[PDB]
Amino acid sequence: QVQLVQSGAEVKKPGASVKVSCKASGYTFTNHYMHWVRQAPGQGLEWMGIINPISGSTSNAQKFQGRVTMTRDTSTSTVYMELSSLRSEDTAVYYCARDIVDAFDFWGQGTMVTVSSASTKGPSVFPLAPSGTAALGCLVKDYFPEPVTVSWNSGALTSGVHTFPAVLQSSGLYSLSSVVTVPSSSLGTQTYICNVNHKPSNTKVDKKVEPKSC
Amino acid sequence: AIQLTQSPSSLSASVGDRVTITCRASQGISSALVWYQQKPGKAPKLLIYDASSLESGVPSRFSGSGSGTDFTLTISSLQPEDFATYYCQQFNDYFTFGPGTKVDIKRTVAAPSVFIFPPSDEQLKSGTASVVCLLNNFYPREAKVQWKVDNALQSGNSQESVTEQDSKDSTYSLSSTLTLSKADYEKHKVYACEVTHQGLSSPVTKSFNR
Repeated sequence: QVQLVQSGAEVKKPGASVKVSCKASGYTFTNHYMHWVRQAPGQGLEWMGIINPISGSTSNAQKFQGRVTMTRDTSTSTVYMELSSLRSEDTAVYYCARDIVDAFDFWGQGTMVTVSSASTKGPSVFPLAPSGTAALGCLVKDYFPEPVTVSWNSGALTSGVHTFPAVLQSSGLYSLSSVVTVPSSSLGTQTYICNVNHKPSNTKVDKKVEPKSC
Repeated sequence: AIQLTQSPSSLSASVGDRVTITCRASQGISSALVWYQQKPGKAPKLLIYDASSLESGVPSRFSGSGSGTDFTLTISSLQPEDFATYYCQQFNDYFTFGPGTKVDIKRTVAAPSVFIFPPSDEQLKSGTASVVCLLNNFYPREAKVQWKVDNALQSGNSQESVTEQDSKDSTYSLSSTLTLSKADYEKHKVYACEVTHQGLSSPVTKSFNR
């Protein structure tokens, strides 16, 4: 019945700082070192450092020297990770984890930190026009922050849909595609509309996708 | 500095299979080796520590063995909840992790169905061109997309995204997006995506002429 509860997702500009919290409950806080580990989207795990809850003594990976500050508050059984001068490379899920001396046995739920020069922006939606079975889709380009939702035909079309995970572009904006496979014989008559919603920018786009006329 | 490697990078398995995955250290680490399981969107979960001690609450089908530079994790008879990525970790001195082994649901090889999409006129009016290549409903996950523009290999200007394995047919799909400036797009004629996969005897090309 141990729980490590972390603070919510953060969106930050390059050069800014972020402070992530990790509140421990269900055990004696001072009995265990606490560590921080991060994981870039789709990638592996990277240790950041360790803090002693009794003394506050801390060490970190050399990569983070001068940029990471780890602190603890025994009154609230909370540990903090502050990472300053953020850059794109810091975009990751950050986890706190409890040391058991041979392992990490409980981890927080993670905190996503997104570092981007971008600000709130709704997407542009472009057709992936159909060239048996045909593929068509919508390219949902240049929005920030996550998430967008995509449905087809207002939710009436679900079979054969694949909505891909978003990718963060070098511009700091996200992009993703949603595709569906349908019968070629349906292309003349059945309307296919992708419904894109980006709540952070209050942007709703309903894009009809049709064969390109030549 | 200690580096951990893991093999295989990906393993196809079925319910009921005995599964063994391996972790190797660049120098001796001497029993201080941990195994974690991770599922999408969740934190890692502890399975084994001291390279052979099964943590309480973890099912007995899991076990680990090893010392020095070589370690294994075995699942004696895989169950549906065991499809996941597995990481090893040295529990000493930078606490480094191996790169993970994903265990996914085996099915027969399925070659991708490949589709290419030119940029829309609407997008081109704004100054950028996205060319999309879709690899649909394939298995195993390993696949390679190469972009060629007027027969020249493209590097540094594409990004890939992959779905999670489909619960109904056990396949993956993948999108690759090539980004060019409008001027660069208009300078060239032949746009090709070339796909390699276990199910293909040789690379398959889908292309269009701008």
